[PDB]
Amino acid sequence: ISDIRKDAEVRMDKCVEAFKTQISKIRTGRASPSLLDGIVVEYYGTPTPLRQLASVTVEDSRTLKINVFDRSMSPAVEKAIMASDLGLNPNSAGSDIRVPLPPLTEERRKDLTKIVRGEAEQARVAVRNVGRDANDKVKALLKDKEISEDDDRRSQDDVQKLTDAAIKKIEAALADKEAELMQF
Repeated sequence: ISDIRKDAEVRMDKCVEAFKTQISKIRTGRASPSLLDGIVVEYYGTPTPLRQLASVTVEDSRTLKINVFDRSMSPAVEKAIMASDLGLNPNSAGSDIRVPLPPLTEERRKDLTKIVRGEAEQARVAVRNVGRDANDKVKALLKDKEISEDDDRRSQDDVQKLTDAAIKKIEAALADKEAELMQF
């Protein structure tokens, strides 16, 4: 009911956000600083996130810029970026690292579009499964006595709404990602 529903909404939300996070790891044709969010570099023997040693910004619509705090940490940062994508050929001068985004081919756009559409369906299925389990919990209460057949039917509706609402956020994120792929 109340708790169950909220629990379902919070869980569905976690899935929607999980979809957007994995969608941001896909490199497109436009400079997107959020793509290097997962980069990690060994700092004094400790695995450290990129954001803690440098600053990723946009200098061009097709080029990224990574300013490393510790200049000595430049080679490692540039190496950690190359080891994560064979398509990235950066260029450093001092504490800066220029990272141009290679324009996608029509075949790559298609290939990348399929992958995003696949993660979306998986994200959509996760949201339904979250709703399905919330319903199974309510059905259990109805099987007892606490809940009437009216409460249960209402819960199913509310849960159905939560699913459609979350699935909408996934289709919107998907659509946006698709647009970026075909546009550049």
